Amino acid sequence: EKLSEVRSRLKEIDGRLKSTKNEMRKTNFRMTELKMNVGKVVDTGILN
Amino acid sequence: TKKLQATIISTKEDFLRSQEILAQTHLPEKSVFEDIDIKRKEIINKEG
Repeated sequence: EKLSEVRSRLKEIDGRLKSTKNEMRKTNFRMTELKMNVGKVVDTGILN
Repeated sequence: TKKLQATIISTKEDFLRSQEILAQTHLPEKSVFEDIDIKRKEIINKEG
């Protein structure tokens, strides 16, 4: 039961780790969106 | 009218000069979009 309490603490921090992994994957998606935006066709030639 | 005839003669000379400049093709690279896609793949791979 001591082991159960400490491993439930472990699962809590794992869900916190999973939440951090979800945040990091969202940041990776956002940086992928940024690099997608950098490499986009430019339609300013007619404007110039 | 004489002034506009002189101006249109000058415009015809400018058009002939423009045609002489157009004799130089200065063709855009055939694979600019392909190079843009290649560098987008390269940056995505580098960030990955």
